Amino acid sequence: DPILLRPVDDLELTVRSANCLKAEAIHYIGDLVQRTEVELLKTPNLGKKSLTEIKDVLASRGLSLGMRLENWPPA
DNA sequence: TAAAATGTGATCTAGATCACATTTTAGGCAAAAAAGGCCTTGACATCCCACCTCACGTATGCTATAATGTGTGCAGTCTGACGCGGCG
Repeated sequence: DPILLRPVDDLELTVRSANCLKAEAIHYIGDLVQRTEVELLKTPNLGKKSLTEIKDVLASRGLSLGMRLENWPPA
């Protein structure tokens, strides 16, 4: 999709969550959605609420978590 | 009357029982500490400011044989009515 290929700062993320993302080598939103929730919760600084509001904003702009890709990355 | 429903009963078969010890694990209550929010510090980078700053540019002065009344390239004349100043 045209929205697979965006950096996450178009979502206007937060500093703690941003540190969580850059800390975990998660580059593309296609790389985001291929990651699973429990693969996030165990990670540093990602407990209750990061998952809450990131779930909110992805509920806003029409996508969800944990989805599955194929032919990734086209780069 | 064709075609589906109805008795033989002994031999079995996957789950329930049933009192009590031990985990766990919440969930939710107290919180340690870390990472934003708050500020600071040092260090850099880029300046704004202006403060100068010399070359090039510019405002001004004389030049002693002598020379002395324009014109100068145009217009082509439209015309009928109305004011006004001479014009007798």
